[PDB]
Amino acid sequence: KLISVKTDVLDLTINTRGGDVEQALLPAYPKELNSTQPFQLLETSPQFIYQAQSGLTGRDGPDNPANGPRPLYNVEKDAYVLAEGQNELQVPMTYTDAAGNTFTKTFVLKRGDYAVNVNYNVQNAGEKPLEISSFGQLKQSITLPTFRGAAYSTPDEKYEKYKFDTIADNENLNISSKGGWVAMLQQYFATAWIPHNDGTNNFYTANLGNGIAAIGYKSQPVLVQPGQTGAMNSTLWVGPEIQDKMAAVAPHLDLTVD
Ligand SMILES: [Ca+2]
Ligand SMILES: [Ca+2]
Ligand SMILES: [Ca+2]
Ligand SMILES: [Ca+2]
Ligand SMILES: [Ca+2]
Repeated sequence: KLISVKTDVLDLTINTRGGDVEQALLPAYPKELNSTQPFQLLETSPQFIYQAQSGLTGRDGPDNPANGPRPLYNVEKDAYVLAEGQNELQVPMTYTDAAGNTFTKTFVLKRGDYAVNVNYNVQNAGEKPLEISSFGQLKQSITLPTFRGAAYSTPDEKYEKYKFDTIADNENLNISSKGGWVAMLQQYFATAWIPHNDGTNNFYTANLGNGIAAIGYKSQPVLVQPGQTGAMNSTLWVGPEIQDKMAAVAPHLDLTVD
């Protein structure tokens, strides 16, 4: 099912199968000049797709399609709203696999903030180590229903654009680095995935077919030992440039809008 997650600046629709962001509205920004309709950044419609996907892949990650269906997470409620007397809104969802292992995925949103934390906890109830990588992917229709396209950053390269035309020509990115981020850009707004780990991340683009481009990251896998709990952290930026907030999330994220 879909759940609604709302703060003062974000209106998100999240699919509990996998935990992808299928729609994102920015209540504070007009859809069009002189409109009071909210700007729609992420969108899933028959004409257009622009989604922020994420999960746990690697050998034992439930979102790895070899491991079975995208995990259908359990939630406490269908609608989450930031309370007047709260600074933070947490949206925890839980999935138990066949073997009894527990996977918790939590979205954390803050008042006035366009950075959404997406964090995982993995409890290993079995007898073998669980090898897990987190991933974040931004996928979008190449042609719409000043630069529009993708970008990324590594500590070394700092800023790089990647054109949708290049992806459509099936020439794709495949680079690995500590730190870094990936993004999709348009005038005034960006979406970006930012891993928070100490490993070597893999950043890539893909042509997903039917005129859909993707950019994403896959983290270096970690091992969660039998009986142990493991944690994986990332941030989704979804909104306009806010220099101060962006700088604390990742170096040079401000270059996406600028
Ligand atoms: Ca299988
Ligand atoms: Ca398996
Ligand atoms: Ca270079
Ligand atoms: Ca460059
Ligand atoms: Ca270059």
